[PDB]
Amino acid sequence: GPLSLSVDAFKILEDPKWEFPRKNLVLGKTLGEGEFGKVVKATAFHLKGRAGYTTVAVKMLKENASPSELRDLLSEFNVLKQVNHPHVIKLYGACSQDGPLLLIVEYAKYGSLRGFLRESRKVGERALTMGDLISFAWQISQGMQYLAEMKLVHRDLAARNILVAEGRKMKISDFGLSRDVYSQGRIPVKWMAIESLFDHIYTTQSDVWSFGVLLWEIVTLGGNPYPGIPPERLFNLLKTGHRMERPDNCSEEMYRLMLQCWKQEPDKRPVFADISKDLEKMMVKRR
Amino acid sequence: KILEDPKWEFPRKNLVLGKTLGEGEFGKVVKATAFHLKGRAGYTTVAVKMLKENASPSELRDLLSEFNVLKQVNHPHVIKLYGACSQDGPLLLIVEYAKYGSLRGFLRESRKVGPGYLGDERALTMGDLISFAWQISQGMQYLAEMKLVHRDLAARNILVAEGRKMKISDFGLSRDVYEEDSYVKRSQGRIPVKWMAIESLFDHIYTTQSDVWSFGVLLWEIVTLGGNPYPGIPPERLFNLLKTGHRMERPDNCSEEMYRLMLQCWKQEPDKRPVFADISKDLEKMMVKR
Ligand SMILES: CO[C@]1(C(=O)N[C@@H](C)c2ccc(-n3cc(F)cn3)nc2)CC[C@@H](c2nc(C)cc(Nc3cc(C)[nH]n3)n2)CC1
Ligand SMILES: CO[C@]1(C(=O)N[C@@H](C)c2ccc(-n3cc(F)cn3)nc2)CC[C@@H](c2nc(C)cc(Nc3cc(C)[nH]n3)n2)CC1
Repeated sequence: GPLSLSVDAFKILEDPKWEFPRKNLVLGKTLGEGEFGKVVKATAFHLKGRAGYTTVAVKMLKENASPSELRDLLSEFNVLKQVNHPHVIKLYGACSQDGPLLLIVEYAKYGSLRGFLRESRKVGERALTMGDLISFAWQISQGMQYLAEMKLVHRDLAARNILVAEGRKMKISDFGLSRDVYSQGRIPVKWMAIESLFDHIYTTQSDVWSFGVLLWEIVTLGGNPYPGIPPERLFNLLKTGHRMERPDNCSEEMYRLMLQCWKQEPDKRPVFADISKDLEKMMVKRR
Repeated sequence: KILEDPKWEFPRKNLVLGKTLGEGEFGKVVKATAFHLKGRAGYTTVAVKMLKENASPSELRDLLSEFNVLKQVNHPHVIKLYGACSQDGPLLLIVEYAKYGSLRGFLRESRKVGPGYLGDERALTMGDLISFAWQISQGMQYLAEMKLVHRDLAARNILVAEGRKMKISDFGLSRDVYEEDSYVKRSQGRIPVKWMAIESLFDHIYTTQSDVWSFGVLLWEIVTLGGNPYPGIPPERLFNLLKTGHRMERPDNCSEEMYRLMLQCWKQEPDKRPVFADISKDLEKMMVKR
């Protein structure tokens, strides 16, 4: 079937460009674990023609992995080969010839955005300003603009899936559900667009909805979307035009931007260029 | 939406939630108590399955589907549904409480907690292990008769109730097969590779005979007292390993007869595997001959 064909392809040593010798990777501490995989910090010797050791993150599966988890890992690898942008997590390669499948990616020293924010606190505890957050959103929007031009739909945009690198640079991560636009879903209900929920449709404009949820997570420094509303009742609330209210410590201009990402009609949402543009304008205008 | 079935709906105010017995990424099982449950006077200890805030539509759909399936099935070795609260908030599924937890959990504890395995409800012999497998085969026999495929048979998905009685659980992945005697779907499954029959892995086909393969894995689990299948082999290696005809070795605690039954469960051709009624008979014969 499709997976056996991808696994067999992958285990062929064909593209030397993305195949990294296992003996030059030294796995370090576990950065984090799910039910079916984990991320581990590592060092890689002579990665991509670089001197000495480069610190990397390594994604791998656990023993109880399903075909679904193996397909998402292989899918992520196949997608990140074609992308390069400063605010998208970089792929360095994979180990496909000795032991388990390992994906080698860019290390971002600070972890997930959601974590980084929940550690934080706002100011006019780690201290962040409105200019900081707007910077964050803008970085993500630039990365999303780039993806949308390559006609990639990310599907899983959320603060849990953005990483924070040195210099507080944002890296969009977790491409295992992405699809090249050019069945029941596995994206959490509370980040999905109404047409995704009712019609199982994903487009860049459903990424723009998810972006509005992610915007809300930023300004609330890691809040949980629609608190006290169970995922199962959200279908109905949204269909009748309820949305999250304007949060505390959030401007009228930011909130408007949010609400527009959540228009029922995908055509009436902004595109990522407009979202970037709004953010560029807010920042010059706050100096 | 979800259509209230009064036969099953339970008053939210009569349910009290306690500790988390365990959790995954998207959901939880919690220990609970239910007042005036299905006629019983007073409180009854039960277990409740529920979603977390990050739930996906697939996870909702699976919880609903476990609810659906459980309404139709009734057997001594299938976990009993009591009801659901599906109206004034989160969907809660109310099921029988099995006090020893999962089978894999229970067996792994008997490695270290005396009197342990011997050849108390904690003293275990090969005869007890044969019986646990037989109870499960009977429950699977009944499910196959009801035209279901479980798909996710594993020691982690069996519960151990008072009297060490086996209860098949975790019906979120089970599917009806009345037309065709198979369930197929185009996308990739969410059952762990190491329990999947070969034709499920390669061809996406699930039948009672792929549940037989998974039962075979479960037998190896049971005889290893909760061992991990294909120890140290990466999951993606199973495609090649299985198609080149390799199978797990006979574990040290296992009779020739028992291992023969396992290997029969893992025949490449699904028609060459025994059916659940044959498996139950094989296990009966083993039990009585000692
Ligand atoms: C959200 O990411 C984390 C997490 O716990 N994820 C869990 C839930 C998770 C689920 C599934 C799988 N899978 C891995 C597979 F191959 C398949 N699934 N791995 C991990 C893991 C890593 C993360 C992290 N922390 C720090 C301090 C640094 C850091 N740097 C990174 C991480 C990366 C990729 N680059 N740089 N990452 C912290 C949380
Ligand atoms: C295999 O089940 C356990 C487990 O950790 N399950 C995890 C992995 C898990 C994953 C997904 C979700 N989801 C729940 C959803 F709604 C959807 N997913 N919940 C839990 C949770 C229950 C279990 C347990 N321990 C003891 C001592 C008793 C006990 N008794 C029970 C349990 C029941 C149902 N009846 N009686 N159960 C321990 C292991």
